[PDB]
Amino acid sequence: YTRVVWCAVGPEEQKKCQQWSQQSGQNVTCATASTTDDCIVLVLKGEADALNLDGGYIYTAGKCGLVPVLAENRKSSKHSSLDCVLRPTEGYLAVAVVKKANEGLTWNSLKDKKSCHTAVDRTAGWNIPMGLIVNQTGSCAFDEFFSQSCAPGADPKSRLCALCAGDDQGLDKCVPNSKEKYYGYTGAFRCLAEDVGDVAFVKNDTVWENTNGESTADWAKNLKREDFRLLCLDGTRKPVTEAQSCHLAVAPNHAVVSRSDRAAHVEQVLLHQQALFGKNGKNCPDKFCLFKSETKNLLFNDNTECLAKLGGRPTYEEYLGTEYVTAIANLKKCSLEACAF
Ligand SMILES: *[C@@H]1O[C@H](CO)[C@@H](O[C@@H]2O[C@H](CO)[C@@H](O)[C@H](O)[C@H]2NC(C)=O)[C@H](O)[C@H]1NC(C)=O
Ligand SMILES: *[C@@H]1O[C@H](CO)[C@@H](O[C@@H]2O[C@H](CO)[C@@H](O)[C@H](O)[C@H]2NC(C)=O)[C@H](O)[C@H]1NC(C)=O
Ligand SMILES: *[C@@H]1O[C@H](CO)[C@@H](O[C@@H]2O[C@H](CO)[C@@H](O)[C@H](O)[C@H]2NC(C)=O)[C@H](O)[C@H]1NC(C)=O
Ligand SMILES: Cc1ccc(-c2ncc(Cl)cc2-c2ccc(S(C)(=O)=O)cc2)cn1
Ligand SMILES: [Fe+3]
Ligand SMILES: [Zn+2]
Ligand SMILES: [Zn+2]
Repeated sequence: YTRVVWCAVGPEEQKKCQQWSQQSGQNVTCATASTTDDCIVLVLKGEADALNLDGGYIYTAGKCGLVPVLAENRKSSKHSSLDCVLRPTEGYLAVAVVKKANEGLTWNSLKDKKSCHTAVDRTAGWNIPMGLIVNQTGSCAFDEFFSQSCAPGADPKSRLCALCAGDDQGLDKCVPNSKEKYYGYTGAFRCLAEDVGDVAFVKNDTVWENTNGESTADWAKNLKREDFRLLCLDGTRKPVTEAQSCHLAVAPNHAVVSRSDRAAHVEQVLLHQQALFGKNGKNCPDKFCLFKSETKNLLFNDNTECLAKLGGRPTYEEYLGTEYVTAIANLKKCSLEACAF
């Protein structure tokens, strides 16, 4: 009744969710799916209530009648007086990242290189960079641009999955969930850091969180910020300190979506949940922290300060902005107004 079913994507998000369910006294319970698209389907069927989604997926869900409820809000030097829950969201920077030692690799020489993407249909990892690449080459053959890639969610037999590694045992190669070694912001950046690919399409924060001792994960332990360069659209290379002037776009934050008819109830429960397990929650350090999962970004990104109310009660279109929405529509016509399911 006053109970929310969260939808977890893959085994590890399932495990974190079960802990949260336990700690919440069953105020929250868990449904699990293998993919984000399958979680969207459970929500439409009314078998789950909610999940936190990247902007590219909000666009998928929004066409199907799902609505943004609360957005991820990270720390900011601006609006610093305003409480996190009421502070406007700032958006993240989509960047292209290379090794400094890979000299003379720039935006203009990306053709036939190796690429690392968060997953197909995601903002920084797919929609922004490929949309730019389609526009620039005047071609929809984006599956032919890079020699090899890890792009979780693409056909496991295509070059777009050639670089993906799967799990501990080599199973689940290229699945769009965290069982895939090179899935997500962290996975894509690991793909570049291990020199599997030449370029990673991630966000600004990913580089900072996985370098200079911020991680302690074995692959990231010894990574230094100075060994990385951002690719800018003017053909130039800059230090990772210069992302404000060398990004591909600003992305709308990840947000919680639900069926319109459930939005009010999902909102109320979630606000109470973060009071308990959020950043300064009554139980977070002590019993359970919603926004931690040791660099793995499970259910929520680890850099989330809070979930913020929206303001202007936006539709999914207003939430994403006319900039981003036209970008996705233009790319989607390479792959007609309907829910995909
Ligand atoms: C699970 O949900 C119930 C119902 O919302 C919570 O009980 C409320 O808790 C607040 C403060 O935390 C009390 O002041 C109210 O009297 C309760 N309201 C109702 C409607 O019973 C309960 O706290 C939640 N449990 C957990 C662990 O999250
Ligand atoms: C790129 O991302 C990093 C990491 O999120 C940002 O650096 C953080 O900035 C906040 C202040 O806004 C600091 O309190 C944190 O300590 C910083 N994080 C780390 C780990 O150093 C940085 O601002 C981002 N760059 C831009 C231009 O947005
Ligand atoms: C790729 O090209 C298309 C076509 O120009 C871009 O779509 C235009 O975007 C601008 C700015 O939002 C609008 O003023 C135009 O109305 C759009 N035209 C169309 C056909 O819708 C699209 O934004 C480009 N993709 C990327 C990622 O930059
Ligand atoms: C968080 C958020 C709120 C609103 C919007 C938005 N909704 C509609 C339209 Cl037409 C545009 C935008 C919008 C697009 C880009 C930028 S910027 C300058 O890159 O920060 C700001 C706002 C985009 N993001
Ligand atoms: Fe994203
Ligand atoms: Zn910009
Ligand atoms: Zn409106």
